[PDB]
Amino acid sequence: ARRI
Amino acid sequence: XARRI
Amino acid sequence: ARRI
Amino acid sequence: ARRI
Amino acid sequence: MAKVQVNNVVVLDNPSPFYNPFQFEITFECIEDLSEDLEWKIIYVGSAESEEYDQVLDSVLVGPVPAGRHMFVFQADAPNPGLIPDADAVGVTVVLITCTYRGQEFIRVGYYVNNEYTETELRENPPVKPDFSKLQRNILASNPRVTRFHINWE
Amino acid sequence: MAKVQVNNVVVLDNPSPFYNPFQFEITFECIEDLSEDLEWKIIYVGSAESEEYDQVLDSVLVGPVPAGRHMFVFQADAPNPGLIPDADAVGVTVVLITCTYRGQEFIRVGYYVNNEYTETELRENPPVKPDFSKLQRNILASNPRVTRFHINWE
Amino acid sequence: MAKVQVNNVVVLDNPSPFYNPFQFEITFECIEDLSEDLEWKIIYVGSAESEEYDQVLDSVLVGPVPAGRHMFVFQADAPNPGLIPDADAVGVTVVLITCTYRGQEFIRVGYYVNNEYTETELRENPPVKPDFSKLQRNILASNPRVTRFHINWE
Amino acid sequence: MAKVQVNNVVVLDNPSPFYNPFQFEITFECIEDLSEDLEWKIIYVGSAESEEYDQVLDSVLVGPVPAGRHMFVFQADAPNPGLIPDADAVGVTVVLITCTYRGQEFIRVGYYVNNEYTETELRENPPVKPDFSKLQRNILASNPRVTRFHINWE
Amino acid sequence: MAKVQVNNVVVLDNPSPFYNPFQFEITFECIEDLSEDLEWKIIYVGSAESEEYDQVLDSVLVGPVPAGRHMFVFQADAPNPGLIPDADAVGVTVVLITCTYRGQEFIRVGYYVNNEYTETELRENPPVKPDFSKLQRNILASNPRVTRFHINWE
Amino acid sequence: MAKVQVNNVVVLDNPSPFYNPFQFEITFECIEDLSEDLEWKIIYVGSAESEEYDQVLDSVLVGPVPAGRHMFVFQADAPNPGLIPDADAVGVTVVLITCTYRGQEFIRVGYYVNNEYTETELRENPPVKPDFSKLQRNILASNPRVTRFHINWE
Amino acid sequence: MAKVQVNNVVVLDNPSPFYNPFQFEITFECIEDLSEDLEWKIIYVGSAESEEYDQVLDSVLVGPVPAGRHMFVFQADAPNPGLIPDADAVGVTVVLITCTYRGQEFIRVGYYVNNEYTETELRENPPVKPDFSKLQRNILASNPRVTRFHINWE
Amino acid sequence: MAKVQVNNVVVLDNPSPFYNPFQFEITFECIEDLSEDLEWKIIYVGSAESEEYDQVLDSVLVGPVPAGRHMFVFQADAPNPGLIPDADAVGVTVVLITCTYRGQEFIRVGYYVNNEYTETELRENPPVKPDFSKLQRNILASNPRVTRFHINWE
Repeated sequence: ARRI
Repeated sequence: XARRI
Repeated sequence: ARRI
Repeated sequence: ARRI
Repeated sequence: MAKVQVNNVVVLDNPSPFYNPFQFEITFECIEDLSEDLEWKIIYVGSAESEEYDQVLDSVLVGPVPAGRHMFVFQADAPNPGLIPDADAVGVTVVLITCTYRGQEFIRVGYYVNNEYTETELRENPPVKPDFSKLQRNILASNPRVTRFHINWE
Repeated sequence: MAKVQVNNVVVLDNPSPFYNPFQFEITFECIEDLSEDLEWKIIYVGSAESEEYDQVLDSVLVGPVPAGRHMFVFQADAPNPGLIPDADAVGVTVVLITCTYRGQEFIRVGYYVNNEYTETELRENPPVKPDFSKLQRNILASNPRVTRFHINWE
Repeated sequence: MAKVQVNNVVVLDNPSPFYNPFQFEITFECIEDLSEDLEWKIIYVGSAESEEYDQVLDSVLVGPVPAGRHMFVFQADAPNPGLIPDADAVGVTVVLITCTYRGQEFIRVGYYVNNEYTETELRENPPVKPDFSKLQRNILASNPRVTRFHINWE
Repeated sequence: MAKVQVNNVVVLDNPSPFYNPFQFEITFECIEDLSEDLEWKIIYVGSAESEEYDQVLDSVLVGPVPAGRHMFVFQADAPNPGLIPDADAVGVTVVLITCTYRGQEFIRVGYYVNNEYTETELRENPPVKPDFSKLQRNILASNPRVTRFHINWE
Repeated sequence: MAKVQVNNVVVLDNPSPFYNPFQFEITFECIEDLSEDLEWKIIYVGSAESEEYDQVLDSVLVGPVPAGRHMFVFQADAPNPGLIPDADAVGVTVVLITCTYRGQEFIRVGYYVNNEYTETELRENPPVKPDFSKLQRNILASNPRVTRFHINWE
Repeated sequence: MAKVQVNNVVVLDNPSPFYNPFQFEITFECIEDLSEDLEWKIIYVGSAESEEYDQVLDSVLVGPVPAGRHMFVFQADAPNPGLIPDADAVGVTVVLITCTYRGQEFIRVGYYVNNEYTETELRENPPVKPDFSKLQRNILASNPRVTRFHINWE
Repeated sequence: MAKVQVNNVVVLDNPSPFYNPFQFEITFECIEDLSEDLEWKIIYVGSAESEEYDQVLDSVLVGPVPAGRHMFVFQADAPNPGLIPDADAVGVTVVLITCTYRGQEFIRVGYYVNNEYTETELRENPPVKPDFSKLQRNILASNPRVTRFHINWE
Repeated sequence: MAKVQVNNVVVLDNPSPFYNPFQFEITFECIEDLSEDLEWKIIYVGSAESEEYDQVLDSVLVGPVPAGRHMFVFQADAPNPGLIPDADAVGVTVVLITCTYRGQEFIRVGYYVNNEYTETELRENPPVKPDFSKLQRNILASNPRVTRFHINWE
């Protein structure tokens, strides 16, 4: 999962 | 604590 | 002494 | 305002 | 790619006195043999105002699950009236049924539950403090709300 | 009670060619500090008839979250046409935004997505095999369906 | 020491079909002759959730008012079901009778109104869309809530 | 549809001698710019027996009101003991804060007020005629009763 | 690193008879929650010649302070004329408002205060002994002197 | 004095692939209502050696601006690699966020941006021609450089 | 791209008495012939507290500009002490030299300016009111701050 | 009336190298015998911008104090340059001498301190990083600021  | 049927 |  |  | 499918939920003993336990005839299917257990829960939304008055009436573990169709009756005692705010006692509330696999909820069946007095005298002149022994619980069974969730089935 | 509240979701770049990534400007607010993650997801319903053709276009982790109002643009690549059944390619489908806290989805914002041809020739005589390079995705942004779930907040 | 005092409000034709007009026999006293008019209103709280669904069923001007006791029947047509949210149609709502002098409301008589189906087939299994032609409006006349306001009586 | 929302009321200088003015720090929100003024009032219920002994301690006009959150201290002189019936002087009474928009009161914040002697001699043997200069007013601030009214915000 | 900031001080009821109590509406901001108290004081400089004739008109405790903006009216009785030297009674003097945190004064708002007779007879021919019942106090509110002090905020 | 103050800038989606758009959550305050517009810009320094390679990634007009606190997410597409000289592609460069009022830049928030390979093979033996599809952009968000400029606000 | 580059700025007659005019020898290169004029300005930041005490000491127009290197001594009279707040008179302030093309400022050269007394008894016992005739202005010429702006050059 | 009065403070060894300890000869009177101790402090305001860079150079307990005149030299080591922000190193800062009784500060003597280079070369062209070994501390002893506070003296 990508992290903003 | 979720009993078992 | 007084409290608001 | 002034011109050199 | 889900291993469990809930085919039907039948609301038994309905309508009934408020204090009667909840009874649901759950029918489900299992695509393949399950290594873990299925955790069922019946939650009662006591107060619409707040989620802290939600009561997990019971939690049942069903396992091991072989592949095939299964059926069971989930029984859970009625909610504690001591935790139901007076304003939310008479009228429409919600009861939920949730199945979980490996700690992840994959299905949630919600039902509107209408609690009402049965006597004409109480229906016209209700008491200031709700009389739970005179309140009839009517789960609106013909209209459930089913919600499925994407979980890791491995 | 609920620690996170989603205030607004704005659909950006709409309508757009099918292949354009999805863009949603999300505004949410936090009641208290979260020294824990929130997991946002975009889920495309490739085929309405089956759950196996649902595509998680992207999964984003947002955390730790300090108390207060926060705003961000959740962008996710277009769904893989290779996984979209021909019968479900042209017409109305669904796109979802779902936030998870502690393994529990607490909110789900759904939008109907109408993918239609723009050229008169294809609109009157559509091909048997869908041409994704000629389709226009118009997310029906003026009518989202917001669903909240009673979870366990700590 | 206000110029107008409301002595009694009698709820006429009750209970009745939802569509029957409201009838209230309003009796009031007047200390001295009134220079302006008394503006009476019947307001129906269609949605408890919001004030935007309140319907002013009728607005009547009573004037000039000589000193003494007066009596009249305030009649107003039933609320428009087209403006009543489905969720707030069946069950308890509120009807208000308000008097205003020189643009200032000085009294407000509220009544709980219970809208219910009369057959126990719909009582147990109500329709998703409320049937207003099968509903009975029962104003709980034995328990009004009277509220007086401090206004400028010149 | 309401344009004004009262967020908080803080009771200041409490408890205090009976003769000290009332002080309330009011915080309120405004959805739009307000065309008309907000009229705030502090009313003291001098006698439970009759609404004729209610004293409007002060009436303040707040306007024009721009959209946004506002804060102010509503101060009003202590009630006239000359209008307080002896039987209702020592013990519990009520103080109200009311806001009105366009001649219609939309909110009313009520507080129980306990007037008691502080000296042991007077607490054991109170005088036949109440001594207001020896009374201590204690507003029971931890338990306000907020009542909202459905008004025409046009 | 200062936890408290005084935003504004508004001089209320000004000018007024000498004997009227002082009224100051104080607005202040608090960076973080204070588990301790702020101690506000109103001091009247009775004699410029000596600091022994300064009168602490009142001392108020405000606490605990939650983080945010707060507002209150500091009211204190007029100074004792018995302690004001005759020479320093009529004319300009100083009134101070001071806040203290953990025994350390961090702010001091000073105002020049002009006490003058209002009657023409008294303005032309003032009495040898000052008549405080005929003196008008005018706090020169448009020009306060704010002084901040470096203190230990932990 | 200055009508606009930038309170906070939060660097979102960081680090990220080079090709991901820039996302900054910007909070700013407005002292009074603004007659004109505020023009926000994101500029990427493509070459430290030459100003001609600076790329304005996006320019947004925000207006009219009412007095108060505002928040938005300023998003801009990644710089065009076709305009980035090879020598300046891998390593530390600068991205700027500027705001202009009436054609005058009053604030500039600069961040060092470190573009590096993530794979061990490329980190040890980088290609002569930079591979933008394998570069990770890491904005050094913990250390912005804020520069304010004296502009004519009226 | 940037049709004008400033090569050097030399601070002439420095340090000097406060009242001496500012003298800067500016060298600049012009890439192409300029269709419009370059507007040079010398601005004095009189008060660090507010931008309203900034004084434009002089504004010169130089044009038309042929391509090539040019040099000119920009001289501007000392700032008006009448507009310099006493607190900001002795100590470090800022002087700016700004060039503008077609109404857009493209370069700003800032210098710290240290105004100090030269006499020992003044340096140890400075006057309450600054004596500008005894102050020495020292521009810290060895450390200018150059800021370039992106402007539209056709 | 206050039990302690500070008569005089004499600044010893002044001017001196930055690194020399502070020396103050304090003369004070005692009206009555003191039950507790007098806590003397020397604080150096390292940064005018913030109170977090204030350094308590020394804290001394003086007690028991008999009635009468007393004299002592309060000495405290120079401030740590490692805690002095570069921008606030050269120029005018403040040193404070503050006496306390029972945790309440009753007096504060402030002095402007001018830290300057002694060599003309450094005075005209100071280094970007301050050289504390070439700085001279000059306490402006001819102009102290004395502030008295009203404290509780039992």
